[PDB]
Amino acid sequence: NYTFRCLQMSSFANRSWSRTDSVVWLGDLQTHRWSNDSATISFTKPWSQGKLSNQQWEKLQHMFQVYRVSFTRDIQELVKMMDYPIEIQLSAGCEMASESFLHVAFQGKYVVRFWGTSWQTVPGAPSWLDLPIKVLNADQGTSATVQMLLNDTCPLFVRGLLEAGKSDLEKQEKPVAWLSSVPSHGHRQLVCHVSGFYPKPVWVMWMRGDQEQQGTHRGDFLPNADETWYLQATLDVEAGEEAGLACRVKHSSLGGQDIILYW
Amino acid sequence: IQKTPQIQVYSRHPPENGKPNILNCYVTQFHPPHIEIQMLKNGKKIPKVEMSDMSFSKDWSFYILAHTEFTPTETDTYACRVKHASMAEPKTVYWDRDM
Ligand SMILES: CCCCCC/C=C\CCCCCCCCCC(=O)O[C@H](COC(=O)CCCCCCCCCCCCCCC)CO[C@H]1O[C@H](CO)[C@@H](O)[C@H](O)[C@H]1O
Ligand SMILES: *[C@@H]1O[C@H](CO)[C@@H](O[C@@H]2O[C@H](CO)[C@@H](O)[C@H](O)[C@H]2NC(C)=O)[C@H](O)[C@H]1NC(C)=O
Ligand SMILES: *[C@@H]1O[C@H](CO)[C@@H](O)[C@H](O)[C@H]1NC(C)=O
Ligand SMILES: *[C@@H]1O[C@H](CO)[C@@H](O)[C@H](O)[C@H]1NC(C)=O
Repeated sequence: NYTFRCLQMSSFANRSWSRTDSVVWLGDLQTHRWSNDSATISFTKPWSQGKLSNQQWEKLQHMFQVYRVSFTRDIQELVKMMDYPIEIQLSAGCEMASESFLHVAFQGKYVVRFWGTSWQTVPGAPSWLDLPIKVLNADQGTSATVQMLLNDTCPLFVRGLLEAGKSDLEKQEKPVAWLSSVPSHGHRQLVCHVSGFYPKPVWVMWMRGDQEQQGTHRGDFLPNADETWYLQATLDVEAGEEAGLACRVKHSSLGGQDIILYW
Repeated sequence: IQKTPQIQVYSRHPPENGKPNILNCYVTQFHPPHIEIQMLKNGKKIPKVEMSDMSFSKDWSFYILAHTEFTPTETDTYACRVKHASMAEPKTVYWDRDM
């Protein structure tokens, strides 16, 4: 089981300026980039073509190249047929049996999805979308292509990515931790920093002996530039009461030997 | 609608004065996607800043990671400064190794 996401972002500033850029993710690892400046989709892993032959890949890429041009023209003609700037986003892919998705946002709000055999507006979406969605639904060629991509190509492609990218997808990188502190009068905030771990699942707790300190406040997962993760966990403490505290880190890469740092 | 960027600044490795490291500036929760990000050393723009490909989260808000090589010292400051249509003034967040 994983989630595969193709994320398209298109910005239209006026009749004469637009760009479309995409990134593709398998789980949390980037597999492709497609810059507006590039005629072709760029691999960001050795294994980004999955198990598709060069011919199958080229066919799939040509489809997208045609789509990128058509999408841009169609949106520009929609605006002319009717307020710049316009931001449109598309999130498409599959998860795992496997189920696929294609969701579209306009000005940062989800408005349309592809579902089964047709495009649908979501409840609450602006009513001016109904007519252009109708006309889009009359394009059976496009409908059929989208069905094939979502039902067939997406899970097929993902299965191949999983096989080809096995050593990266299942890589283990060890966290390194360190402690610091700041004032928060008398009270201080202790900080346990944990960086460089992969994969993402991790356990980080302030402790006193074998007792977990429920004041432990875990931050968000923040990316490092080298495809590992960073996390910190803080603890507010009264003056002097710092003594005896430790930060404990458990991670799959550690082979059952937790990191424990003592304040 | 417009969303204001959140900015978080953190080092790749435990900071040790005089030891090369990498400083990260992770910018999230913004819309529209256009943005300018500068990383600063003692208030001066750092020229070699690398940035990830921008992408977006499930809630549709965008994110991007900027990073630069740096060697922390006792006295140098570092910051990340962001300009975005959502706010009239650029937003600056300093690296604070103790936080
Ligand atoms: C990295 C590889 C992984 C593979 C896994 C696949 C995963 C996902 C699949 C992605 C699917 C993307 C669709 C691709 C379709 C290709 C077929 C094609 O070729 O698509 C194009 C273009 O369709 C579209 O425009 C798609 C529209 C989708 C967005 C609509 C949402 C509503 C917009 C709301 C905002 C409105 C703003 C207005 C402002 C006032 C079809 O159009 C062209 O091609 C036709 C021939 O078939 C011609 O007859 C037609 O004249 C021509 O225009
Ligand atoms: C792709 O898969 C979808 C199912 O997710 C199929 O959609 C169903 O189509 C049948 C007849 O076409 C309808 O009676 C169902 O109501 C549809 N389901 C939904 C949820 O709308 C679709 O036919 C598949 N297409 C291809 C080419 O395999
Ligand atoms: C269109 O948008 C671009 C990019 O923001 C800008 O340079 C240009 O001045 C805009 N206006 C016109 C009339 O082209
Ligand atoms: C994006 O690419 C298209 C297709 O080549 C081009 O016409 C357009 O100028 C590009 N947009 C920008 C902002 O460079």
